[PDB]
Amino acid sequence: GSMTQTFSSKTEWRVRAISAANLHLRTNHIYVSSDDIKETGYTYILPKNVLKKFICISDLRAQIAGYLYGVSPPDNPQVKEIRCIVMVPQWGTHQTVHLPGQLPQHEYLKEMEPLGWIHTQPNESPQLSPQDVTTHAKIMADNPSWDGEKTIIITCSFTPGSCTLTAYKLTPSGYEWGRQNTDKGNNPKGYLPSHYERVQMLLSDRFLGFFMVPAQSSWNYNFMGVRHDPNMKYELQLANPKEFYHEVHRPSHFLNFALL
Amino acid sequence: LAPRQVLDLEDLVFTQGSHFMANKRCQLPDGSFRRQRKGYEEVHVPALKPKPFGSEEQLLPVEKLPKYAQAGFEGFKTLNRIQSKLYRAALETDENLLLCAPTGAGKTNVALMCMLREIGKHINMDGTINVDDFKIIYIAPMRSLVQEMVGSFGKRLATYGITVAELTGDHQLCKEEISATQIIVCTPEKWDIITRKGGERTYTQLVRLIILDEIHLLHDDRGPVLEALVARAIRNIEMTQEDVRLIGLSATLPNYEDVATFLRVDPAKGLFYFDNSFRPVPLEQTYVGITEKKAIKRFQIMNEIVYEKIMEHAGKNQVLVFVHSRKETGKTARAIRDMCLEKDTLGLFLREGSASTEVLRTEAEQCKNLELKDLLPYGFAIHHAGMTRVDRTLVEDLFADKHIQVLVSTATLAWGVNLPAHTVIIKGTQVYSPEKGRWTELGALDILQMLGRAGRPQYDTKGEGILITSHGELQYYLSLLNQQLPIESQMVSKLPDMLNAEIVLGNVQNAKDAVNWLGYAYLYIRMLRSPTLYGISHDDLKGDPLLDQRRLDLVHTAALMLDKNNLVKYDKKTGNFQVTELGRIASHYYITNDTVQTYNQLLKPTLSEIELFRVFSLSSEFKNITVREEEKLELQKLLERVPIPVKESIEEPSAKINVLLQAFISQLKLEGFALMADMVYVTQSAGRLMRAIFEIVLNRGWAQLTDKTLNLCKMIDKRMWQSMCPLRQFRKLPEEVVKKIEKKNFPFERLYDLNHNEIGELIRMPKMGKTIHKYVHLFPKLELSVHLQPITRSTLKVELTITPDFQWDEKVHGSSEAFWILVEDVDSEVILHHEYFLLKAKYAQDEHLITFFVPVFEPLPPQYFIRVVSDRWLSCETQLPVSFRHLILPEKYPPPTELLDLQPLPVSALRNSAFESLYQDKFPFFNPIQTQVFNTVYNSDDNVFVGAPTGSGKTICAEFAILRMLLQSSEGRCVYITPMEALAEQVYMDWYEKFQDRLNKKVVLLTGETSTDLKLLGKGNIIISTPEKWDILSRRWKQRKNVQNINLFVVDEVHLIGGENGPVLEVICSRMRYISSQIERPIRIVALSSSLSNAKDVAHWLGCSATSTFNFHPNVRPVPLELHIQGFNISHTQTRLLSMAKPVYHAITKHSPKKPVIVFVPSRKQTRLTAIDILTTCAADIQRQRFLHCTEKDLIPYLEKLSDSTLKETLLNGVGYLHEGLSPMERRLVEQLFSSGAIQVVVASRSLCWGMNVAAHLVIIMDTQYYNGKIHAYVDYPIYDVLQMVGHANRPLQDDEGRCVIMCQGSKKDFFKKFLYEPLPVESHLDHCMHDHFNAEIVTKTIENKQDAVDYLTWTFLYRRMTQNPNYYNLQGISHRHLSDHLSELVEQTLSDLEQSKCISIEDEMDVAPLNLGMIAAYYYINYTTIELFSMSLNAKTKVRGLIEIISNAAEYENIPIRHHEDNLLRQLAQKVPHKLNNPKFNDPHVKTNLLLQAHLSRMQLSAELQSDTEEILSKAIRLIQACVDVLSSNGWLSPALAAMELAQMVTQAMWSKDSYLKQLPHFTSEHIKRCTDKGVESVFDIMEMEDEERNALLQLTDSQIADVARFCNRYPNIELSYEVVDKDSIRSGGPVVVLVQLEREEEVTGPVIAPLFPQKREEGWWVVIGDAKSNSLISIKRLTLQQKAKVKLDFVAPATGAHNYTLYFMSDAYMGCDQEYKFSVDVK
Ligand SMILES: CON(C)S(=O)(=O)c1ccc(Cl)cc1
Repeated sequence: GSMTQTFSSKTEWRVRAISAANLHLRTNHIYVSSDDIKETGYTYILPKNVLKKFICISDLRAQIAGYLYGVSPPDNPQVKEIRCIVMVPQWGTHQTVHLPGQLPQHEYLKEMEPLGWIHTQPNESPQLSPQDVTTHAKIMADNPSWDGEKTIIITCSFTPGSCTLTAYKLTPSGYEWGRQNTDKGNNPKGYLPSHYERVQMLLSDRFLGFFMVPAQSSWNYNFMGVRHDPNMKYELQLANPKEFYHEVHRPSHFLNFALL
Repeated sequence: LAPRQVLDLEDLVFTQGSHFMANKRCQLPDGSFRRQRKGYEEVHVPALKPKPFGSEEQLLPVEKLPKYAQAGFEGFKTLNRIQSKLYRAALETDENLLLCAPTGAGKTNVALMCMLREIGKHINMDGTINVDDFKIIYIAPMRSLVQEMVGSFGKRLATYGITVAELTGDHQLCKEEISATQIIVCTPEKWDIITRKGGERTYTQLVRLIILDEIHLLHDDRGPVLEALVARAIRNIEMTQEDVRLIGLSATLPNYEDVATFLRVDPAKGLFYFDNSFRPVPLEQTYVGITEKKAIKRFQIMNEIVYEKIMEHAGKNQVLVFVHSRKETGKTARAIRDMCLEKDTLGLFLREGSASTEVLRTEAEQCKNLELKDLLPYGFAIHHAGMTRVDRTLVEDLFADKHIQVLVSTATLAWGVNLPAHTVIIKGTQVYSPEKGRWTELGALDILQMLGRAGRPQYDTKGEGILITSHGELQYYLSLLNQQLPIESQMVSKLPDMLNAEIVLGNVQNAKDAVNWLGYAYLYIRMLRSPTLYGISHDDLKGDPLLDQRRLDLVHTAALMLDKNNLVKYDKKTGNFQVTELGRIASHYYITNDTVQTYNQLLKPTLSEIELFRVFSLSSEFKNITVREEEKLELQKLLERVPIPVKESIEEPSAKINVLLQAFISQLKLEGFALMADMVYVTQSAGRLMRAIFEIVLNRGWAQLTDKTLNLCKMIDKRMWQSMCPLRQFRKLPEEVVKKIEKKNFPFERLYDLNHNEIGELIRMPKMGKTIHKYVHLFPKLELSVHLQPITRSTLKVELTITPDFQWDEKVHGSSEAFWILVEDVDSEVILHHEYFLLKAKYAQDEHLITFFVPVFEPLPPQYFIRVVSDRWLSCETQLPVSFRHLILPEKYPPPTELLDLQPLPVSALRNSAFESLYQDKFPFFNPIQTQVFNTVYNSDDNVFVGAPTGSGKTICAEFAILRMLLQSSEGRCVYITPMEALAEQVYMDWYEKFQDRLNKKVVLLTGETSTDLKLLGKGNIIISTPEKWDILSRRWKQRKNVQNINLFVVDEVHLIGGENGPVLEVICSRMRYISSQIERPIRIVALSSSLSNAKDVAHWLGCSATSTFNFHPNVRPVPLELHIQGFNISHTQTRLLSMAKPVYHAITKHSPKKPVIVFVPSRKQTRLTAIDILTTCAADIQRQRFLHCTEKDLIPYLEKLSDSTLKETLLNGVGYLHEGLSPMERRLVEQLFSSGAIQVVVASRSLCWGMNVAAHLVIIMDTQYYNGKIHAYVDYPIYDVLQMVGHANRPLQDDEGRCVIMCQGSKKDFFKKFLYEPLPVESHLDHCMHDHFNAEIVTKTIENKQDAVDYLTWTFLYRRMTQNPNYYNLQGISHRHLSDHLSELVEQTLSDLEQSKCISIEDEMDVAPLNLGMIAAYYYINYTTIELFSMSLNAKTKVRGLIEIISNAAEYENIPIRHHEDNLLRQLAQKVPHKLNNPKFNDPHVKTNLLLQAHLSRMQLSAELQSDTEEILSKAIRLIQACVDVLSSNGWLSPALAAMELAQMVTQAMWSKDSYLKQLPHFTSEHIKRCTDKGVESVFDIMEMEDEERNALLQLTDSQIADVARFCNRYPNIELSYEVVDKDSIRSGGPVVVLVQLEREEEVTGPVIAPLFPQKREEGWWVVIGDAKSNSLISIKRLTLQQKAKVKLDFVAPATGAHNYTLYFMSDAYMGCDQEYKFSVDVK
């Protein structure tokens, strides 16, 4: 014999939405890991305002990514000031992000140079992901405007009560390994720490960046993943992005509640 | 009173509200008896006997009522006994009344009689009603009753043309409701919330009568609302000294005499008590009190009792049963119908074969509900609020026919439908209250109303009310229905909220005010009369007989509560109360004070939707909500599906509130009476609670949270989430379609780009591709574009263009559509700027222009954002990114010129005795600035610029320049332009004393009368003028020598080139430069200005060498300026002024407690209010009368010369005021008292800040916005006025310093810091004002082709500033290509407009030439558009009728204000005027001036405002009339031109063509004109020719008045006219004919025209008109001015030979009846 009890659902995205509402406290505690023995290549200056907005629109489990666009201070070709973050239609897991194949295209970015991408990560990591090496290399192979000596990966790792940023570039050998890689697991054959190196990065308050977002939709498709396609096309607009759990990212929750 | 005590308000509260029973015992009328039954007792009370008529009382027939009030009793014969006892007190007096009568006894007809008395006060002589003169408030407790009352009063009063209406919901778009209505019917709460806001031009100043219906509501938890209303009303009476009549209608209950005291009712005049025997139908009562406690069988007992009682009336009587729910109505109807079926009794209800059974079967088969058809053929029915209007009407019309036997219903029918029934059964007295969170008893008003419905008034000899309740409640209901349940006050709990409302309004500024206010509460009366009931011992009362100490303690306790929750800042020692924005929001949105404390605690800019919904759920309005066990499973079913996650566990009431709101937006239906009721209660409050949150976060600038909370307001209003297809908001669209669409999952926006075909395909149902299309373009949608205009490197001016991009349809858009304009920073985080925008239907197709300032910084941010979002439409917004990538900032302004520490310059440096005689008495030395500029001004002819703050003596510098002129040239001409007429007049006084009195040159002040001004320019050495009086003059410079012979040209306050009237000043300065370059003999220019950042642009524009431009910045002012800017957080203007009231006083004591103070305030009314407020503050302070510095009796010879008594009292306590509506001698007295030191403070209105001959040690600027009535909006003070006000804090001979405090809305604070501590950048706006000057310069032949226009533009300041700040003028570069194209475009557009108007001709698209219209527009200085309208409207057949119409329609006169308070004053005016106008709209300045001109022609004198308005209409009327004369004459039209010529005279003298010439004579009245026209005298020469003694004999006049008559009779024109046709014996057809006329005045020109009723001094003008009267043909005309003797030549063409007999006309423009006529003839060959 036995007794009798009934199941009341406990959906995970609600705990995540509550948690994401508190992301703003991390923006007052952002750290840049400076442990590179010597800088390799350039110095990247990320404006604080877009970094903090990028933190506030993210999720603690599902990675988001944004493309980096910038220029060099007039007399200093070895500094790259990050001037814009582009959010494109995307979805993610805790280990990787899925972006479309098409890179941002817009008149406002035409006098800027692509500097790579930024993405969030649940946990700090001594090494750059092989997912990230593969993503950067496959982008480089599809798009020759991405020079390996100039484009970077900024990871924003969620460390307790805070955020730690670290910025990497690919190496020739890293590019060549990542473009041919098809094992998407945590330990693909061939992966080496000689595939990437750490570039210097600074957080600045003296200038402001801006955002570009899609024109006909938003950027978050983690609740609509079906509608997301690697071959999908999109235009952009000068505007600031909506937070991860904003209503227009999860319309099915609102319509299916009103059902019953 | 210091020994105070803090009370526990909650311990004093009557917990049971209207169910509190203050009486200990209950005596029933004789014959009551008590039946014992099983488990329930019954009490029976027999019907009462009426006393037939009492003692000598008879029924008044309507015929003996006053005649004006009979119409309101149409269809009745005589009033009933109540109305007959009341008609004298109600109709024949204004006495406040209290009528206590049993419900349905006739009280509302007594209210109608009071209303009619009020209405009678406004019947003018035409019989209609000045329905703009009054308002009547009818406060009814329930909404259904409100609606019924609107209907029935509307019908009774429709014969009077009176509007009766209710006030519905949204009132920030719909206050026109109140203007359109004379009788406003509403609930207590609605009128509370409306008068809580106040606002200036609220129509609550017209309230004459307040009717408080069912005033025994005082005993209810809602009663404190009535107490707040009455106390507020009586306080407003005290303050504004207007009287308002108060009328109470009550049930018959104890303490009515206390209620009478509370309404200020005289018990011997206004109190009437009619006991329950005066009920229309006597009432047999049965009370059934059940003892059975256990619920399940108590329920069956109840249904058994009701079945038995209903059986007692089946087939004899209809039975109206009352139940507590919309659901139990059908449930109970069916319960008893089924118990009837079970026992075979339905045959009793409908006797067989009846017409009734057939009628009911037919109507139940035709009309159908669910239960209504399930019941109607039986004789049953139900009625409630979820029922169709037509089905309610069906139930009502069938019951009225006596067809329904058992009708089950709710209280709504009791209140809103006039539907009685012989038997009434109230089945149970319990109801669920969500506010209380539990079951409670029915309120008293409900019970009284329902049992009032017992017994049909004409069909029944008695009613039978049967009340079923719990046994323990019997004594209560027995008391209620038998005159024994006392009316108590429930307000002790609401005291904090009510007190805060009065503090927010400013009615209560401290604890003494609050004590006096509380003494108007009904609580106070009941405390005095029964202290033990309210917690006061009898010995506490004998030691405090007025309850002063007790009221102080209550007010103390409440004020401490409000201060702890931050609604109020309470200074305990002084008792002073300071308002806050949070307090204001609590009051204006009807939020309880604990709730805004929560909102202030939890609201943060980072808040998410999750936390916002939780903040909402924590409102104190929900403090009694609980989570019930039976609710928990359904609440969990919802809490796991909610789209907004809830952090709280389900055990928390806040989680339940959260889930109920979310379910409501999702339109979920729940199971559970409690949960549905609780959801209704939660969401009915959500609207205004969320609107309060939205206001808090918007005024804090919190961009994201503002967006979230405005969205939540709209999601609550519309019952849907953003995600849903916005098309749902078109109720009239089918839902299956929108579901198809939003399922198709594609952006709504793309639907705009398709057509009916493609959308019909995209949704897969093209059947209605057109329909969707319609709605897609009915959805509100705005297009935005921006012009950026850099002011500096850190302040940016934005001009937003809003273009509507949708079809308007008043079925969905109403009459207006509201939006928020939000200007947000780079990160969409801070609202840098926001404003309300209203798109009115009449403007739904026009571009709307908005302009504002936003700060900016370097390095420039990427962009800002401008959002325009609908105030009520979901998913309705346009965002315009404003990128700064291509913005051109102006360069940093250059440093000032250094102030040189020079030896202060002695007056003796003038090296001239006579010259030094002007200053040596006044001071020994010139200040540092004059000392620095002296050598260049006095010893050089260089053009010079002096920039420096107001109060640096720049006028003395221009005086240096004038004196140099007088030494160079013994007869030099100087012209001095200042931009304001009041400045010109001050300068004219001072310079007349200096240069004419002392140096004996001639100083003259231009009047605007061009011939006078030309003679002044000819004879004067100093010509003082405003810009336009110099524009009209100096246009004609090629023909006028005295214009070019000018030695010196001085322009003062030249920074006003940048302000509203800058263009004309820029034009005249540029012209003086051009003229100097033409005549090649230079004209020296001296420019004086406030400190300017772009000073060098002005100096270079005026040709001032850099060494001769002195550009000082504000730090050099000779009297140092301590400027303080305090910001004020309150965004509502009346409350912000309130929060400034006391800081004004504190500023006086801190910065100038001994020394003189000016306070500038935004309006006329405010000057008086603030003088009194300052006085109150210093009285309640220690230092009373501290601002008077002479004695109380040295003043009174000054004082009696005044009329304003308030001005007298304030002046007595040392405080004056100045405003525009004061007589000039009153203002002169206040100025003389102020400057003499007698009074220390003067409060002056904004508009007088240029013509004030006083200065002070301290200037306070109290707020920096004024209300403009034309645009119905608050406008910022121009920076120029603020600089002028600040300049008044400067006393060089008396003070070591000047101090100024500017109090402003906080959002203006930093702006003032940038534009006061730093010099001012000014720009041209001439590009916006081009046409009239271009036209002048084409008339003058200065511009003859487009090249000339481009060149002439290069002389202007606009051309200089187009290079320094290109973006400001909409250039994108500064290359010569750029401005060449820009100037060409400007020129092409201006010339094309002029050519279209037919002012100029353009040929070969290159050569321009003046036309006659343009010549007229330029000559008389008239707007080119006006002269175009004039070319349209005038024909060969106009006369004095058409002319007034045409000239009213002038661009010069559309600036005439239209204030609502004249909309009947003119309506009757338009009736007393001789010319009957055509189709009157009354929101038109052109019609307004038409009627003001017919007023002036008839000599009707009106108010001071309408007089002020006519006095400036008259200053342009003569130009306009002469322009018409010129048009009509050029065409060839004789009759209309002669008519306009006489209209010139008519306007001058203020008479008509029909009126008699003697009306022109001083001191002449109508009786004199009668005794003149009788025998002997018809004209003015008739009076001159009479004998001197017979003159006095007929005149009946003083000798001073006879000298006044003689002055006119000797200035009256008498001219000998001769005429001859030169060579009249040699006239050939088609040949020249020259006629010569000669005019000889008998005694020359003594002086100007005598025209006391015309403002400007005129000089006589004359026309010579040769025409032929038959042909309506004018063949020649000349204009002449006559000085004794003058000859005129008129040449014209002869026609072919025939019969031609001409008339010569000699016509005046000034006097009437001097027009001479000489007919003559010439033989043509
Ligand atoms: C509570 O406030 N009102 C009911 S009121 O209609 O606005 C009013 C207006 C003027 C005066 Cl003298 C008295 C009362």
